[PDB]
Amino acid sequence: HLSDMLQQLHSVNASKPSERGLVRQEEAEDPACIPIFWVSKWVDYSDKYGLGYQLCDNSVGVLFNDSTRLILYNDGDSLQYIERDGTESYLTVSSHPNSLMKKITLLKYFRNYMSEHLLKAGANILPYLRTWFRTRSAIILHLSNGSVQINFFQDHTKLILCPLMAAVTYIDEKRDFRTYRLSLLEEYGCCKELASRLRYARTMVDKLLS
Repeated sequence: HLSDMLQQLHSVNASKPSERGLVRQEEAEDPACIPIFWVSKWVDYSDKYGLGYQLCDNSVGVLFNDSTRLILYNDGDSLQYIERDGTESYLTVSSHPNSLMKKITLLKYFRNYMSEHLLKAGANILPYLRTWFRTRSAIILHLSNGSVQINFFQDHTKLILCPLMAAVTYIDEKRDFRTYRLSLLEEYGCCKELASRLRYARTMVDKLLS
């Protein structure tokens, strides 16, 4: 799916969407292609523990430095644990093996920290975190359902990309959002703000693939 997203982005960017005779970005709108999941909060504590995050449904997860994952569902009790070989186990906070006490405790500190301190992205609008990285300008987040999310640090703008729907959602600096079909962006173009971000997205997807 990541390879497909790369080809999709490429086809849009090669068409030079901001250089079209009359760019008609509005023709590519498709509000029904809104993603089901995105990362609404995150904390990178990868020097010690890993990357904690909240999804837009209020679930929380941690990708630990040992490459295991623990996810707490929006119900506040259901847990899913994913080992390094991908093996999944299903337990509850209210009755869980003693062996996960430390990881559940850490997830709890992340959960409390995000709740007390951080703002919910897309609050006006189950996969797990497969990988992520940070550049100087952005954090790149790749979810297990193939979604790729890129949050820009300098202006709080974000892209959520889905190669299965071949769509992109853009959250601008006023937190307005709009979802576009990539094939329609290829046809009708888009303004410089989006075009620029999609060129960067392509470069990040290349990085995810390396």
